[PDB]
Amino acid sequence: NYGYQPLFEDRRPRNIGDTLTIVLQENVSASKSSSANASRDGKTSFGFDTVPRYLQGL
Amino acid sequence: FGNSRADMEASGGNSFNGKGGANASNTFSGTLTVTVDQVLANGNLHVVGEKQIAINQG
Repeated sequence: NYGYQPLFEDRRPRNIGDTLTIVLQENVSASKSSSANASRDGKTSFGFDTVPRYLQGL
Repeated sequence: FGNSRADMEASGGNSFNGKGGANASNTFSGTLTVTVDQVLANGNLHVVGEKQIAINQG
């Protein structure tokens, strides 16, 4: 005797020793990315090509 | 104005260019079955879960 068995219920595992089908379908995907930047450019100039007389000493 | 006493010529320049930036991103896709290990005072459920997969060499 295997005990009471439901008639219309779907066949499910209920006790120790019962079998069950596992459909292994795994799809995992993780990603991450980052960046940082900094820039600085500086140019400066001053030139006196021709200096008038009253400015010579300066 | 004789003897180039007032003749003069000057030039000058100043330049500055700074810039910066940053960016971050992250994606995650998958499915995981977790278990409830606590029920809070308002009915919210604390859930924890772990999946371990070993394929060949790790």
